[PDB]
Amino acid sequence: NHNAQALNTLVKQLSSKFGAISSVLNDILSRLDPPEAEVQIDRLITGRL
Amino acid sequence: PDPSKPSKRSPIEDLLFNKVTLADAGFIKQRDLICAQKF
Amino acid sequence: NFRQPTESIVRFPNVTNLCPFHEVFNATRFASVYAWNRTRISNCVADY
Amino acid sequence: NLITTTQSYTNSFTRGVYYPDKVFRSSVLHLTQDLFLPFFSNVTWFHDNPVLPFNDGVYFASTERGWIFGTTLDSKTQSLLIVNNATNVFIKVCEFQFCNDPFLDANNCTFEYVSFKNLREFVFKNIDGYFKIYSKHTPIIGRDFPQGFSALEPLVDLPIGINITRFQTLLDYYVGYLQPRTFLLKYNENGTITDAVDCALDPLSETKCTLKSFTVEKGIYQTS
Amino acid sequence: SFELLHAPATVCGPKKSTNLVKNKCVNFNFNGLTGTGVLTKSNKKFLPFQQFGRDIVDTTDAVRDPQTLEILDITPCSFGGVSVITPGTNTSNQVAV
Repeated sequence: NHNAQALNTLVKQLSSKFGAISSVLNDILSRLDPPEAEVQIDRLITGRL
Repeated sequence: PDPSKPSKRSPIEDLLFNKVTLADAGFIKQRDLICAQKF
Repeated sequence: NFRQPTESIVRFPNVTNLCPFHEVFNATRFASVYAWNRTRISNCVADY
Repeated sequence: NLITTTQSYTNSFTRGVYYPDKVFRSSVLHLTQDLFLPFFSNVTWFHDNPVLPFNDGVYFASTERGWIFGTTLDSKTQSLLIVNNATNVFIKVCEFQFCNDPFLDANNCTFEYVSFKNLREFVFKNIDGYFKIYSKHTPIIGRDFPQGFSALEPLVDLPIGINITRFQTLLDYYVGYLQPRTFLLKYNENGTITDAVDCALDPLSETKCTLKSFTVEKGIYQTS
Repeated sequence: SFELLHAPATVCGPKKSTNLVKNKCVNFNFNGLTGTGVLTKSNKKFLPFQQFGRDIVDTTDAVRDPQTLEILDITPCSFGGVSVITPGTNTSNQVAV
């Protein structure tokens, strides 16, 4: 159990914005301009590390 | 060991393997069978 | 790590409601500029 | 002239649960957070019709014409007229030149559409221009919200824009307002909600919402 | 006379298809959901109004033909790890994978 909970709570912190337009990198990489879709990526990249 | 079974496990190790449920995924090809992180 | 065959890109639409274009053309009479006339569309596969 | 009286109070047992989304789901237990009719509640069983203060969402059963809406009143601004009409269950939206009594049984137009026992249920929530409408029609056996569980299945979604803050029927008449709660739903091997729990009715239906399960075991549980 | 007010471009226009594939990595756009996976058959009963699908963790797992009404079954494209088995570079330079 302890081991299954630990994973399922890692493949679920993927659908979390951490203060970002959306949690789909595709979206943010369209509804936004190249020099702004960087700041809103490092919000995701940082909370996933 | 019971020489009948194809596992050759004692009458009591067979009750210990049917009472402990599982959650692995070393399957060679795999609504979802526990293993839902693979993806 | 391995993989990738993603080759094609299935698209989704295949049966839909068309614009009312043409309904703004082959009609018999037209407005006399002193009646410019107006007809604004919205919400329908507009087919240019 | 007015048919009858106008007020009272009854209980909304386990009644008023709609399918909150079109995402199919199976043998699962989801914890939502929509706007539903708190379980074991108070239904103002009316039975005339003043301008009901329709507010953030409104239930409305009726077991045995259509309805109306509008922040203001007669032709002057927005409204509606879901008018079950046999042959076709018509609809419409506009100023509205009806009457103080459009007894049964006009300007800018900006939308149109058509197309013994009876447990007519219905909810009329309004979110993001998409005035929603769910429903479910079973037979019956009694007279009071026949105690039971059946979830309403989305029916329309008129993409209108009318700001509604009042309403009325146009000739059962129950009428429970809706609240922002949180529920735990049970979806069966076909994706039909076959049960539910309100995470703030009792102390035990909040332990069941932390353990995400409809069957708790002996013990002391930290719940809040 | 066109115009782009606050709400959307609803009227909008016709988009094309590509026909379904089934049994082959293919990227996709059924309705407006995206992703990359093998679109096999199915066995679900998406109630007469529920399009997509989702598992005990929230991941599209099925869609219905947006224009032939059939339940699909997204299954992810293969991936894993590559391990090289060496007998030692002092011995040989032959490997297995």
